Amino acid sequence: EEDALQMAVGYFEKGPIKASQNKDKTLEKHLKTVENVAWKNGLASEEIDILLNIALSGKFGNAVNTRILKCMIPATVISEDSVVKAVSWLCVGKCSGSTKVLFYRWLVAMFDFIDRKEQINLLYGFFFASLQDDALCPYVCHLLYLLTKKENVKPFRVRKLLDLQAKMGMQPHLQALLSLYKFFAPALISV
Amino acid sequence: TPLQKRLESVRKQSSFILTPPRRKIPQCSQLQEDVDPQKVAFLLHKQWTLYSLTPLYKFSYSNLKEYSRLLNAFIVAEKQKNIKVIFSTLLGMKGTQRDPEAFLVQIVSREGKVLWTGWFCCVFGDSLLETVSEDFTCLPLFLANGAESNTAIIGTWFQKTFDCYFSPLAINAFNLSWMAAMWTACKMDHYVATTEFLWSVPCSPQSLDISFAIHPEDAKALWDSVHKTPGEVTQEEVDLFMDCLYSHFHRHFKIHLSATRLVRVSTSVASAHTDGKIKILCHKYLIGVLAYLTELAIFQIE
Repeated sequence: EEDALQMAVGYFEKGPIKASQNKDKTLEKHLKTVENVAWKNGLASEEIDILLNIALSGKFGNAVNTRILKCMIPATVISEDSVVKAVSWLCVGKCSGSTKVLFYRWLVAMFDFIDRKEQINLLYGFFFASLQDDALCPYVCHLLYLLTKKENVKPFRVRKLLDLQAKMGMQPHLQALLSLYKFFAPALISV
Repeated sequence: TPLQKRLESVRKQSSFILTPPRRKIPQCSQLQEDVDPQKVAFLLHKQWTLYSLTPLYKFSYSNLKEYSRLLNAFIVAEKQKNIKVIFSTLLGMKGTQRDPEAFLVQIVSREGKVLWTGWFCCVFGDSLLETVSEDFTCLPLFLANGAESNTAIIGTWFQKTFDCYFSPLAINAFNLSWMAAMWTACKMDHYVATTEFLWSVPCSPQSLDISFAIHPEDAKALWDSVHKTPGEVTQEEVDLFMDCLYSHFHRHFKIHLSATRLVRVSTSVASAHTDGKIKILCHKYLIGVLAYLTELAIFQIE
């Protein structure tokens, strides 16, 4: 019924909350009791992380109330990350920065369960360019500390991290990312 | 041959077979080829703190700019934990043609305030060249002079990139007396400084130090008293020079200087300490003083 319930939540998104005959938090809370048992199938996690977070109803409480428990039962798949990078699109809707903070915390917390981590690593710059905004730096730094491979240490990224360190503080998250970039091709040095 | 030769060398050294090195009096070393007069003259009257430097793996005297950048970016990063690093081959600080050319490491701070001026030299050190493979460019001597903090940072960088290790070279009072004797045996003129021997008695509660500073010409005439075989100074001749000092000090102050230890032997050739801050190089005998110093660094490495 969850697949039916989540498509109902999508209908709850194709229309307003006011126009709905029933509350979202009632049906999404039945889904939440389900999450206390089993939160989101790979397809379910994908879709409910896709439509609930791109632009639609997805209240910065409601989208967060799900996002606290929107992780995966078996594993998170590539198509989950794909168009939530189009939630990382970060635009007119943007799933505004608080839900972005919980979203990047989602990825940091569940970086261990992806079938193909290489696919997200191939998406390295999409999150690396998200390091410039202040609110996601403490969490994007962790994510790229988890995503970093040698192919992602191009010298322009090294200079961008140095620019971030000079403009912003000596924050230990930037220091951790710098430690990785020193562990790889040493175009930068720091201890 | 590639290692077993070094094992046989270690066997010979540990055997301790009749060591007394009858050494040639440091001959006037006319400055070989280039030896940048400004650079070498800047390198003479500087108090080098000696270290023993194991051979550098995968070193090349072509990639000086790359190492300069790699170390400059490391030193200023140790400040994160204004500075320029100029690796400079010296081109002439070598005893034989096959020795590796000595090269500098200077922490240049705006102007040329050389904070640290490191110095690796391998002169007359062919007891190490013929035992190490080609990949290692061996420079047994390392010369600090900058603060101990910067030395203990560039040494770490060198360990990290070259697998070379810096044991602080400590000249024992035996080697110190040897060099104090061959430097008053030299054929120099216009003695720059008095021949001072800073003794330091081994008293447990107190730490009295003695500066048995002799007039440099007066010590040369005292050396000629105990110098009989020319060309080479023996261990007995060195001991007799030192015992004439002993019998001129215990004669005067009734305290047996031979019961004390040398800590510093200033001479017109080159001052020399014990604890490491050793080699001031007053005169341009530095290819001979450095020859002795490298021969001593082999002793520590090998």
